[PDB]
Amino acid sequence: GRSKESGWVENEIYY
Amino acid sequence: GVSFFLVKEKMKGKNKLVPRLLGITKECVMRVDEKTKEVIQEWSLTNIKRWAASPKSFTLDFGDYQDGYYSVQTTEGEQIAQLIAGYIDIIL
Repeated sequence: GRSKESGWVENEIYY
Repeated sequence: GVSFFLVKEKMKGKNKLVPRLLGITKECVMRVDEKTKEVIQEWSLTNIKRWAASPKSFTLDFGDYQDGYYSVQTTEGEQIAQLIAGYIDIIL
């Protein structure tokens, strides 16, 4: 389990 | 667009960090030269998989659009992230 809550922002328009 | 961030790109060839104008628009992300003021490379917002907002350096992950990511030195890293997410919020 490797989280990336802070620093890493997961965008959702990467088609 | 008028929203440009002053970033410093560390590439090979020289140890000098290159001042780049990171253009963050509601439609694309362009790399403008700081002194020449010309657009070298431009990406669509739809090619953003993720980004890393750190206080000293900012990284844009374009996924499988190119080899590697786009990492630049700047204290405005979070400002960039917030602005990209802001424009993305308009499309999303």
